[PDB]
Amino acid sequence: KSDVFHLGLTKNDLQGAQLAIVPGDPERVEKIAALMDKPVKLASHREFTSWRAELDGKAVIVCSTGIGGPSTSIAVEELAQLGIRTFLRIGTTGAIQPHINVGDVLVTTASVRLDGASLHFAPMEFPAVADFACTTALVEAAKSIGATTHVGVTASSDTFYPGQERYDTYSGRVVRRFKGSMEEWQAMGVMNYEMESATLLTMCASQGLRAGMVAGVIVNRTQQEIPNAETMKQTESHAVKIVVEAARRLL
Amino acid sequence: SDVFHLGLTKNDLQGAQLAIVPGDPERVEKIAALMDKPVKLASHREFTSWRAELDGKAVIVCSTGIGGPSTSIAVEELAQLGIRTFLRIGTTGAIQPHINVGDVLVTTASVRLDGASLHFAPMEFPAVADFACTTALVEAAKSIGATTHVGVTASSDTFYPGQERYDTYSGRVVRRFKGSMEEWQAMGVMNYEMESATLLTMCASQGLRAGMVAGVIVNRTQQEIPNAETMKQTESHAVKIVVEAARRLL
Amino acid sequence: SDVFHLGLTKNDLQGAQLAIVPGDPERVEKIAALMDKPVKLASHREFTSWRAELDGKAVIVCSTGIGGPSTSIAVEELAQLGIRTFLRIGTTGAIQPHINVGDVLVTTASVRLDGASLHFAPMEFPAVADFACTTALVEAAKSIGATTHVGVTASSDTFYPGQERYDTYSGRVVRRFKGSMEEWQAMGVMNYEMESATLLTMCASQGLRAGMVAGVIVNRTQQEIPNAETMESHAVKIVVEAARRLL
Amino acid sequence: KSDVFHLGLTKNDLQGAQLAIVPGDPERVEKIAALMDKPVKLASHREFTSWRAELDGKAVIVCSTGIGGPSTSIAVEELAQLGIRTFLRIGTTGAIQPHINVGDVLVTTASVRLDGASLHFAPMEFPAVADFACTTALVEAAKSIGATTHVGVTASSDTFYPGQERYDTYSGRVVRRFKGSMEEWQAMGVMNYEMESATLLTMCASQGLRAGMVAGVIVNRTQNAETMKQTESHAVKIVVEAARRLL
Amino acid sequence: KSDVFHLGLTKNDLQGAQLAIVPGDPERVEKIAALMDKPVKLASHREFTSWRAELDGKAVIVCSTGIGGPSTSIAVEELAQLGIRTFLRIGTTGAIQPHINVGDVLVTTASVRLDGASLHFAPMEFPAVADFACTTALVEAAKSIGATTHVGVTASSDTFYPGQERYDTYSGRVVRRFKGSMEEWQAMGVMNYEMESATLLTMCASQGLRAGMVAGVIVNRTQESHAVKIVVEAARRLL
Amino acid sequence: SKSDVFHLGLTKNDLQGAQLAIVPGDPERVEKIAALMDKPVKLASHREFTSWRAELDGKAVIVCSTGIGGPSTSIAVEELAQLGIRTFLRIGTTGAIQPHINVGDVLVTTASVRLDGASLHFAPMEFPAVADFACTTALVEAAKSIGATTHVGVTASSDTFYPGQERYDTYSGRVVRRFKGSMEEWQAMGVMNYEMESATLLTMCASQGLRAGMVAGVIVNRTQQEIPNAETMKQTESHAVKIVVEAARRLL
Ligand SMILES: O=c1ccn2c(n1)O[C@H]1[C@H](O)[C@@H](CO)O[C@H]12
Ligand SMILES: O=c1ccn2c(n1)O[C@H]1[C@H](O)[C@@H](CO)O[C@H]12
Ligand SMILES: [K+]
Ligand SMILES: [K+]
Ligand SMILES: [K+]
Repeated sequence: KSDVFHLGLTKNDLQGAQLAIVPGDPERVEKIAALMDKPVKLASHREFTSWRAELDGKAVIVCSTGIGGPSTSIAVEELAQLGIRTFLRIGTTGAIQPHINVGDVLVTTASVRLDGASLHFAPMEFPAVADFACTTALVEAAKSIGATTHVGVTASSDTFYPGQERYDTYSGRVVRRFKGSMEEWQAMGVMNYEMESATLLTMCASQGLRAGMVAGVIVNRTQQEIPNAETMKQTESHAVKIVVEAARRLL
Repeated sequence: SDVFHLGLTKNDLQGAQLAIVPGDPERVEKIAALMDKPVKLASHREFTSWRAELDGKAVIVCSTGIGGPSTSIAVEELAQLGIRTFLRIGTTGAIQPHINVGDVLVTTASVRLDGASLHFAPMEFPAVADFACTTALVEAAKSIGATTHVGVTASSDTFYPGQERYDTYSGRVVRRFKGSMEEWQAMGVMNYEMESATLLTMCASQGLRAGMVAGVIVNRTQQEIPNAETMKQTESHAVKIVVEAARRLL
Repeated sequence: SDVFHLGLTKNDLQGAQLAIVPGDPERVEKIAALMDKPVKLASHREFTSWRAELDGKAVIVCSTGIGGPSTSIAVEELAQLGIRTFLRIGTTGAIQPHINVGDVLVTTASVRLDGASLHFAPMEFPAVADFACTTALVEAAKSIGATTHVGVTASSDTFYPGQERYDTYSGRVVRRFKGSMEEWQAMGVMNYEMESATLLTMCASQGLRAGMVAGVIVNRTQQEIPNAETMESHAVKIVVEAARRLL
Repeated sequence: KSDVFHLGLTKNDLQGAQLAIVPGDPERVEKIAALMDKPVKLASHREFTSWRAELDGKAVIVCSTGIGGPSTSIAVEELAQLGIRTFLRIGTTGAIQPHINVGDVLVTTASVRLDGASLHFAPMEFPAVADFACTTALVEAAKSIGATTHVGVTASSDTFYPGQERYDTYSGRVVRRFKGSMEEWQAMGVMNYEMESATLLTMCASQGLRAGMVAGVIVNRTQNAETMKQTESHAVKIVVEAARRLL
Repeated sequence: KSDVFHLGLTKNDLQGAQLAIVPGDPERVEKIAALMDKPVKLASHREFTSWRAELDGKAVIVCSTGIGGPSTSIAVEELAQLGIRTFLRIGTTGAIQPHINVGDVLVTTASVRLDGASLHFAPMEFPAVADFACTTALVEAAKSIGATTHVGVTASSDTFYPGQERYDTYSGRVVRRFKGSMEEWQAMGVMNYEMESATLLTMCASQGLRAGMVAGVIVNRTQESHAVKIVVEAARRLL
Repeated sequence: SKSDVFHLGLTKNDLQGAQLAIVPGDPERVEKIAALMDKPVKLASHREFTSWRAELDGKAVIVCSTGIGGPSTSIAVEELAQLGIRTFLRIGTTGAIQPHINVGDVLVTTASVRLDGASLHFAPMEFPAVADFACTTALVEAAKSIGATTHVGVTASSDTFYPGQERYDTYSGRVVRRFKGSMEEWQAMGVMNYEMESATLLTMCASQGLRAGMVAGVIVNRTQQEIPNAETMKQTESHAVKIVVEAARRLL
C-alpha cells in the first residue's frame, strides 16, 4: 500500500505531518529522527528512507533525498502529494571562502543554479530562493546554539567533479563552461558547493512550498589542513541540532 | 566631482555607509525630510542625491531612475564612495488576487527579466536580497503594523510587453512574454517592478547588501482603480518602513 | 495625462509625428531652442518633454533617461501619442583608435547587449535603424561638414562592466564581458552607448522609424572616463537638420 | 580501504575489471550479479551498491547509480578512476510510442539531453551518443534472446514529473518549456523517457569511455506486475549477454 | 590552378577585381556577367561558378554561392582572400507581407538570423546589418531601373521548409521554435524569407567587408531581371 | 517541366521505386559514385543538386548531391523523402583532428556535434544528431569488406569551413569567441574530424522517421605537417565511395 510511486508511503503514514527534514544520506535519517519524540521507521526504497517523529506534539517526517536534484525532486514532489508543505534540507558542505572554517554552519539564502532539475519547474530567470520564515528559523536556531554562522549564496552543482572544477579526475579535464568558474564564484561571494539546493529551492519557491537549507562545513578547498574525523562528526551534529530547533519554530 | 554621473565626492557622504534608493528623483527630497538634518547634495540626469542623519549616522538618499541600467550606475558610483548597504523603496502592481492595494511587499529575490543583472553574474546566479536587509524590512513593516507579503518579485526591463500589457500602440507582445503573467502567478510571484533584479544581483555578487520594499498601488487581478488617497498613505507607509529598516542596519 | 509616465496629451503634440529623443532631461530645452516656438510641455521623472516647430511642423523633444527600460517607456507612450519617427541624439564612447572626441557617429545597427530589446523581438532580430532616418542623418552630417563615422554600435545595459570598465568598486567584470571590448573592436564596432539597441529593436519590430546619432566624448582605447571637462552641438545640429528632412 | 571518495572501493576490489553494468536501483545489483559466475558483494554507500562477478573468466562490476544524472556521474567517474572503461546501463522504462509495447526491449543509440549533468562534460551541441560496440552488443544479444527490440532515441529527464510532462501532481502544472513536449518527442520518433542516459552517454562519449543502454518496457504512457518482472529479467539477461561480447 | 580551396580561382584570374556580385544559382552567373563588358568564364567547382566581366573599365566578379549560409561563407571568405572587398547578393525571395507583390524588388537593411553560419562570425547579439553605401547604391539603382522597391528587414532561414514554416512536407511537422513564427515575423514588419543574407551580412559587417542585398519577389506567402539590372547598376556606383 | 519537387527537378517515376539515396556533397561526385553501380543514368541537374539513378543487386538506387552545408542538404533530403526515399547514406571527405587517425583512413559517424543552424529547424539542441543503427552497422561492415582502416565515433559538423573549424589562415585571421580554443576541446573530447553536413542530415532524419548514415574519407590531418597530393586523396575518396555503395547493398 502506497499513495506515491517511489516513496512507498501513504498519507496515513504521515499522521498529519506538514513539515519534513530532508537530508541526502539515507543513513542519517534515523539519527536525525532520534532527536525527536516517538521516532518510527516508515519506509525505505531506493535512496528514499523515511521515518516519522514528533516535535512538541506535532508529527514530523524525516526522509532522505539521495544525491542530486533528480531524486530530490521525486522525494519533494511525493511528500508534497502526501501533505508536506515545509521542507528543511540539512547537509554537510565544502566551503570555497577562506574565512569560513570547518565546523562553521552555512544557511543558504539562495543558490546558483548549476543543475538541470530546477529548470523543470521554472525558467533560469527564476531565483532558487529560500523561504524567509525557514531561513529565519535556521539562522535563529543557529544563534541560540552559539554556532558560528554564515548566511548567503550557495553554488548547487549537478556534478561533484567538473561542476565544482575538480581536476583530479580520470580525464583531468573540465568543460569550457566550468574552467575558471570556482574563482568566479569566490569573487562573487559564493560560500560553498553542494548538489541539491538549487532543485529544492526553485521547485518549492515556484510551487507554494516553503524550503530552507542549512549545512555544516566539514571541508574547505582554500585551506591547507584537512583535518579530521571527530570535528566532522561534531559539526554534523551541530547542523542537526540546528535543523530540529528550526523545525520547531515552523510547526 | 569624484564620480562621473552622480557629481558627488567621498566628502559629501560624511562617512555614510547606507543608501536608500528610490526610483523617482522627486521622491528623494521627501524620504530625506523624514530624517534629521536633510541636505541636498546634487542632481544630475535622473540622479538626485540627498544626505541625512539617522540616529546620528549619515545616510544617503539617491534616486535610481527607472530600470536596471541607471540603477547600476547609481549603485556602482555610490559603492565607489563607500556605500555598502542599499535599500530600495518603490511602488508596485500586485499580480496575486490575495494582495490588496495598500499592502507592503518585501522581496527575498527577483525573477530576472532584465539585462543589466547579466552584466554582473550569469543567469544561474540568484537575484537574492541580503538577509539582514530583508529581516530589517520585515521587522519594520511588522512593528508599524503593515500587512506584509514576503516573497518573489518579477523584475522587468519594460513596463509594457515584459509585464504582458496589450493596451499599447502595437498591441502585440513578443512570443517569450505571451502567457507569462499567468505563469508567474501560478509560480507565486507577488508583483512586477523594474529595478530589483539589477539591484539584488549586482549587490549579492559584489559583497554589497541590498533589500527592497514596495507599496502596492495597483492589482492586475482586481478591477477597481485605486483610491487617490490610499495610494498616498501607502507610499508614505512603505517609506516609513524603509527608514525604520535603515536604522537597524546603521 | 493620456499616458502613464510622460504626463502628456495628444493635444500637447500639436500633430507632431517626429520626436528627437536625448537621454539627459537637462538638454531637451537646449535642443528645443534650436527650432521655432519652443514650449515646455512636462517633466516627470527622467522624462522632460518640449515642443518646437520646424519648417512649420510640430516637433517633440523628449528625454529617455539612461538605458533601454526608460527609453522603452518614452518611445511607447510617445507612439501612443502619435509619434511615428524617433531620432535619438546621444553621447558615446569610441572604441576605434582613429575616432576623435567631437566626431559624429551614425548607427546603422546595434549589438544588443541589453535586455529591453528582447521584450520586443528575439535576439535573432536585428537592432537596425530605419534607412530613411539613417540617410537623413548621413546627408545632414555631410551638410554640416562634421567628421562623421557610420556603422555598428555596441549598446550596453551598463556603463561599467558591460562596456568592460575595470576602474570600479570590484574592479572585476563577469565572464561574458571579459575581453569583449577587444572583440567588438576587431569586428569593426564603432562605439558604446546604452539606448540604441532597445530603441532600434522596438521601433524596427513595431512599424516605427528610428535613427541613431551620437557625439564622441571619450575614446576608450585611451581611457575609461573623460577628464574632461570637456567641453558637440555638431551632433545636435545634425539631428535637427535630419528631422527637417523627415518631416 | 578506498581509492575513491564515494563508492568505498579500491582498485584491488575490481580484480582487473574494465566493464561495469550500471542499474539505478541498489537492490537490483545482487540479482544482476547472480546471473554471472562467482558473484560477490563489494560495498554499499549512499545509493552506491557494488558487486563483482565473472564472465568467461573475466572480472565484471555491477554498481548502482541511484536515480538521476548527478549520482550517476559520481559512480561512473569513480569507477573510471578504478579502471572501468565500458559502462552498460540496464533499466526499466515507460514507452511513449504507440508501437512500443510492454515486454519490448529498447536499445538507446542516443538521448535527448533534458538534464543538467551532461553540460558539466560537454556543451549542448555535443551528442549524448552511445558507443557503437556496446550498442551492437546489446542489439545482437537481444536478437539472440528473441526479444522484440527497438533501437533509437530516448528522452533523458532530470525529473520524473514535469520533465516527462506529468500533470497528476501536487501543483498540477508543468513549466512552459515542457508544456506539449511529450507530443513533440513522440512526433520526433523518440521511444521513451528515463533519467540517467543523457548524463551517462555524454560523460562517456566525451571522455574516451564506452557506454550503452538497454531497458525493458513495463509500461506505455499513451495508454501487470508478473509480466513486468518477466520483462526485466529478460532485459537483464540481455545486458549480461552483451557484456560477454564486450569483455 | 587555384589560390583558394573550393572556388578553383587564382588571384590573377580576378585581374584586380574588388567587387563581386554573388547570385545563388550557378546557372545564373553567365546571364548576369553577360550584361557587362568582356565577360569571360573563370571556373566552375561544386556549386561555385565564377565569371569575370568589366564595368566602366573595372574588373568585376560574378560568383554563385549555392543555397545557404555555409557555402555562401566559403565563397565570400575565398573571394576576400583574392582581394574582393565588396559583395552584392542578388536573389529570389518569398514576400510575407500582403502589400508586397510578386515582381517587386526588395532591398535588405538587416536580417533576422535564423541561420547557423552567422554565429561563426559574431554572437547572436550582433546585427546582420548591410553596409550603408551598398544599401544606398541598391536603392538608388532601383530608381534608375524603375522597379517597385521596398526597403527593410529580411528573415534569413537555414531551411526552405520548416524554418519558413511550411507544413506541406514529408513529416508535416514543424519544430516548436518555428510554430507560429511566420505570423510573428509579419507582425514585426519583416518583408520576406530567404536563405543567405543573415550569413552574408553578419560575416561582412564583422570583418570589414561591404555587403548589399537585393532580391526579386517570386511568390507571396499570404496569397529577377529588374533585380539583376539593379544589382549591376548598383555595382557601377560602388566601383 | 515535370518535377514533383521544387528544387531537384525529379518525379517519382524517375526513382523507379528507389527507397535509398547516396547523398554526397559535390555535384561532380554523383556520376562517379553511380559508376560503382549498375546501369547508371543521369536524372537531373539543377543548382547544386545533380541526381543519377543506378541499380544495386537489381534494385533502384538514387545518388543525389546536397551541395556544401545543412541548408541545401535539408532541401535535398526533404524533397527526396517526398519522392519516396527513406534511407540516406552520406559519403564525404574530411579533415581529421586526432593524431592517431591517418590520411586514407575511413570514418563512420555515430553522431555529430551540432555546430550548424539547420538542425535546430528540426529539433532543439538537446536532441542528438545521431545516425540510424542499421545504416551505421552497414557502413562498418562494408568498411571491413573493403578492408579499410576504420574509426567509428563523433564528428564535429560546422556551418563554416573556416572559423567554425578554428582556422586562422583567413582574410581576417579572426575567430569569434565561441570558437577560440574549440578544436583543442573537441580533440580532448575524442571528436574525430570536422565536416559540414552531418549534423543537419542526422538530426532531420532521426527526428522525422528517416534513416541516415555518414561515412567519410580522411584526405587530411589537421595535426600533421605533410599534406597529400590529389593522387592519394583521390585514392582515399575511392575507398570511402566503395564502402558507401557496399553499405547500401545491405540496406535494400
Ligand atoms: O562611455 C560612454 C559615454 C557616454 N555614454 C555612454 N557610455 O553610455 C550612454 C549613457 O546613456 C550615458 C551615460 O553616461 O551617456 C552615454
Ligand atoms: O522562399 C524563398 C524563395 C526563394 N529563395 C529562398 N527562399 O531562399 C533562397 C535560396 O537561395 C533559394 C532556394 O530556393 O532561392 C531563394
Ligand atoms: K540519487
Ligand atoms: K532611466
Ligand atoms: K550549398
